Amino acid sequence: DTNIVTLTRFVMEEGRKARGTGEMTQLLNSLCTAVKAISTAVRKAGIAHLYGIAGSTNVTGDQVKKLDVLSNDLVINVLKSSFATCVLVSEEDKNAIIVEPEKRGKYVVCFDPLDGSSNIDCLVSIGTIFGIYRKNSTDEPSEKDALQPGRNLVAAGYALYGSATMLVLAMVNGVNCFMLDPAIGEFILVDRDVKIKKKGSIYSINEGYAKEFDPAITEYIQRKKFPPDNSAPYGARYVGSMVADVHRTLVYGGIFMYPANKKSPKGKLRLLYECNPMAYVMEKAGGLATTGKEAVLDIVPTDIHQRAPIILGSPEDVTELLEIYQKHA
Ligand SMILES: O=P(O)(O)OC[C@H]1O[C@](O)(CO)[C@@H](O)[C@@H]1O
Ligand SMILES: [Mg+2]
Ligand SMILES: [Tl+]
Ligand SMILES: [Tl+]
Ligand SMILES: [Tl+]
Ligand SMILES: [Tl+]
Repeated sequence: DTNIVTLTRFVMEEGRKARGTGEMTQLLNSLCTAVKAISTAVRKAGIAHLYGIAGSTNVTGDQVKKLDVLSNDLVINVLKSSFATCVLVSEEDKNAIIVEPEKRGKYVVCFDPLDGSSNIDCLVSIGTIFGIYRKNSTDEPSEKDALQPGRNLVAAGYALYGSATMLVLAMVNGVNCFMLDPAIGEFILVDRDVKIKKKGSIYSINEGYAKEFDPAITEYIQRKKFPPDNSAPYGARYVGSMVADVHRTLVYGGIFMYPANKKSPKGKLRLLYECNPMAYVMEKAGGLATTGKEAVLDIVPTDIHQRAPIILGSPEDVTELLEIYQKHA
């Protein structure tokens, strides 16, 4: 009751040995504030008339929902005022943001201020996704600072605005979940050092693209429905919000897929602020994340809005699909 283990404390205590400036704690503290404000807005969006659109095609293309504008604004201002960042990349901005000299810190943050657009109006779970890099150049901060492989990630995670609000945070030693206590406006640790199961029993994909699927994906789904060894067929789940589907994959095991298809060679999801953060999380929890041909975290991007196919979850499920891709190649 009286010794509340918050995100702040846990992080602080974490690297109490790896000393450091602590701008990471400032950074994460800042992010938490934006997440709380988004959570509150989302929980009353129909009352606050925050459903519907802002109107406009996003980066490569996307409608802008009002909550999208709001959430983007919040995350950018808090990151800026944290004094811990120098370059910001957001799904909503064509170019990377360069923070003014007086507020610069050493971290680069890629984020999705609000992911799961198609699910906003029907009240399904939506979320916020982020990845944080240390700046490694020495020259003036620039968009190039964001074009790093996910492998260089120092911290990544997401806020899930589901039946409860959860902040899932991955760093070099592992994954931990923090749940928002709406009463005191704190993120409290509820799951420590989370590890994904080796094999799950759920598969998650939009089968409405069956006509555009590659034969590897096709064969894999067929094997989930009609197991060659007479084992029970997998259950299917597709919430439609990547944060919800991936979070369930994390805690129940199984696999999540947004693969390349006949119309999308690089898939749909964005590498920098959608695929890489989730890959990292998944990798720190003992899972895998591939395009079907290579590790997502090993891709060196050339576009901050670059797309990538992604398959992730329990290692033995992901490895089974990879085997099918390797067979078809
Ligand atoms: O409607 P589709 O093509 O299945 O897209 C769903 C995906 O799109 C997203 O909203 C991101 O654009 C993800 O949250 C979700 O995984
Ligand atoms: Mg978005
Ligand atoms: Tl968007
Ligand atoms: Tl959105
Ligand atoms: Tl996307
Ligand atoms: Tl997007």
